[PDB]
Amino acid sequence: KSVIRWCTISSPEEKKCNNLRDLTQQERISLTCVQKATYLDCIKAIANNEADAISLDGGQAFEAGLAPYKLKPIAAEVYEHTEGSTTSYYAVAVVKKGTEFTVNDLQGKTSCHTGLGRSAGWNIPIGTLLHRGAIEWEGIESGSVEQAVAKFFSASCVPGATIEQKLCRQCKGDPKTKCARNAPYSGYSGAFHCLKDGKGDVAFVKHTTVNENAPDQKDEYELLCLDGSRQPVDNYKTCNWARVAAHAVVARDDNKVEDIWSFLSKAQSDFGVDTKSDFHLFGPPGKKDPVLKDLLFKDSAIMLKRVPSLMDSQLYLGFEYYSAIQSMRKDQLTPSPRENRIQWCAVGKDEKSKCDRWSVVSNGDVECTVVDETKDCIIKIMKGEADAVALDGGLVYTAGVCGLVPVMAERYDDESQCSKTDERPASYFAVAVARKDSNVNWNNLKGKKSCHTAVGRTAGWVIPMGLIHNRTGTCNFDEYFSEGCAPGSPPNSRLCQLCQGSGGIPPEKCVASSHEKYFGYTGALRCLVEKGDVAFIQHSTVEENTGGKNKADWAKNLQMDDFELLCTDGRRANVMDYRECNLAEVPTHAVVVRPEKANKIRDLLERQEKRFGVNGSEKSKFMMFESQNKDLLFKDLTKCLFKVREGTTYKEFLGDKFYTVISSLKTCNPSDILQMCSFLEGK
Ligand SMILES: C[C@@H]1O[C@H](O)[C@@H](O)[C@H](O)[C@@H]1O
Ligand SMILES: [Fe+3]
Ligand SMILES: [Fe+3]
Repeated sequence: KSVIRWCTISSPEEKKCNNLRDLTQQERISLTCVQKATYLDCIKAIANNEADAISLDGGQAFEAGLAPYKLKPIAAEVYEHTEGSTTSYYAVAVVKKGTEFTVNDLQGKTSCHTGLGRSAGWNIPIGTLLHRGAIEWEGIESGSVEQAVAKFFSASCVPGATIEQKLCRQCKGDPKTKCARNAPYSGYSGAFHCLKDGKGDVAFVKHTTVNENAPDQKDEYELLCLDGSRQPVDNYKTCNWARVAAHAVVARDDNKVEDIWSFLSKAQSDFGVDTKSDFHLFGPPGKKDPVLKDLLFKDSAIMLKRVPSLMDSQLYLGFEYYSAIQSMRKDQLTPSPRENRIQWCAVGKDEKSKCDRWSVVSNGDVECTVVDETKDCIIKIMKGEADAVALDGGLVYTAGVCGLVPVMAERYDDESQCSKTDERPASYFAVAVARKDSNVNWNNLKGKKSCHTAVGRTAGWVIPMGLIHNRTGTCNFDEYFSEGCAPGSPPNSRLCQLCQGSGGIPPEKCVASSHEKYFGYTGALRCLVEKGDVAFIQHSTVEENTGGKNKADWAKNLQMDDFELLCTDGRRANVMDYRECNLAEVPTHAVVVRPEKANKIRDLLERQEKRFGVNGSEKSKFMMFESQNKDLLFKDLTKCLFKVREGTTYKEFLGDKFYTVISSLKTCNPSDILQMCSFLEGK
């Protein structure tokens, strides 16, 4: 058959691996073992098609993902928690009950660490100490990070250290191997016993370490909280140094992946936590020889959660931790450039081009990053490779789930209403549009041809299809009109039928970008005009494409009488009486960013609109809210942009009535990105 090759890192862990192997043979997918010297050798193997997997610490998933390895975290350990047990843990500083020093007197003491470059055992502590000024270190140019740590503590045990002598002084073992990544005083448990045997005044481990090593003697220990205090070991929640991503199984980004999951999945039930076999995949935990704890998988794991395919290590660790690990590899001083020009995310050719113009006009204050899929933006902002993008009400939801917050929102009422008080509401209306001679009524759509802006957007889909999903109570939307068009929709479906494409080289029909013709508010309007019976859209869409407000081969001659609105139920009405005949009133499009960037781009974007707003300084050179009826970067309807009060969550912005429609609706068939974020934002 096909045997998944698992890499190991110690004789003990090797035995472990094989024992499982024997038992995992008659399985569809089988297992095999490959011992190596260090976790780093195992990474190279897998990368060089010599191995197939291995579970790493967060600090090491970060390396596995770096080039030329670029491994992918396919599965994540799960831990016992009260909130709900997910894929994360806590870093604590454990000391002896009775000693008196506070985290503030750590200087001069001795310490015990799990392994160099590990999360709880070194990254959180050292970085936190470098952060607090306790340890002096400006960058790799002020000296090695070890040299500093060794000048802080008197002696320590850092399994993995090779530069500083003192960092191996407190280690127990053979003079030649007492400072290894598998040495006795290594890992969470080793680091604990190191502290136990007086070799250290502190141990940097995870919230469970003291429990899986000396349960009945917990009262003889305390935690060293950040605020200067000491607290009982069971108070890790109100006294830890951080929360990190659980260890993960990393592998090559290829067809195998899927299969391995099969091995680890079958491997779970048969040898899981509730297992009966004399064999355990996870621990079990508790007192025991440190040399036998955390083999292949930490004894504290209780499951393995499959990781959404869109996930890459950098996404996995989170922007803060990932930047921390960076901090200690590169010098600082430098930076400055970058952090003072918004990196706007453009989607499609038409947008980059408009953005390009904005980049030069802003003389540098704005640089652009083109992507093809509007969701690509979100992921680029999460990683920090991008700072901001204005999303439609429906996508703001996903951006929110992904951790991005709405900081600025467009207003459509009056270019002079973004600095309001009582006049607080900012919104627009969704409407169903049809022809004059047309014999289509909202209750005839049982088989008419329809036009949608893009799948997932407020007016062209969420709201419309929402009214169906709420009615029918069904999730299948493709089979409700004989045919229509809604970008981003199933290339081979009734709904892409009416769609026209790009027009040239590589098709591009039904794509969710300006590239596809019927894409967007006016695109749909077109489709109605030349191909369908109904168009779902904004309340001002009709007026924008009529009245010489557009000179496209079609709209060139359009009047807003050759169109009528479809009133929720019953009749039709003048395209002007939308406040009385609309599908719904919705949340205005918004600029979204990382919570920590809110201060900057909300300020730099104010300086910009000032220069290129509806009535701005240099509107002559460039205007942020104009696009040839194609709503590029911002919706043409935008009169100005208003600041969303600091601390506003996406849910509070989208409004409840609306928020409720996307949540459930989005449950019908979640997008790739939405599974990957939900995985991050806890479960
Ligand atoms: C052991 C190595 O495994 C790889 O996956 C295979 O493609 C090669 O045969 C090679 O021998
Ligand atoms: Fe760890
Ligand atoms: Fe919209």
